[PDB]
Amino acid sequence: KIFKPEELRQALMPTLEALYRQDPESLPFRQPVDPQLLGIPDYFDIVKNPMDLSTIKRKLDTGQYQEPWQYVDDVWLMFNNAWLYNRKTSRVYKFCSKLAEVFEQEIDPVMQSLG
Ligand SMILES: CC(=O)Nc1ccc(O)cc1
Repeated sequence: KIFKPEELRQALMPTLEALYRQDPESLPFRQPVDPQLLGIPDYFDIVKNPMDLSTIKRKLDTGQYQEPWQYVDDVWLMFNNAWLYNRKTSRVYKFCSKLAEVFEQEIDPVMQSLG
């Protein structure tokens, strides 16, 4: 199963768009966490591989995902980073959980169609 870059992008983009359409829940995830601006030097000590929606979109737009599971991995990386670093009742954690709910709903039929 070799994937054409534009077809992989076309099949996956709606799942990413669904995340972006979540307002306010996507908002903390539409751009990278910047620990220097936020003044949180511990962030990169906990989150070794940062990920966010803007980076996932750029990768999806620029043929950086050869296979669908690589995209799925990055989305889960984004979620797991947020759930690891932040308090359970924090806004970011709660918002993350909503995006995860949406993603789990969107991704299943898409991954089945691709496979
Ligand atoms: C997605 C995320 O982890 N955002 C975030 C983390 C720490 C902070 O102090 C402010 C925002």
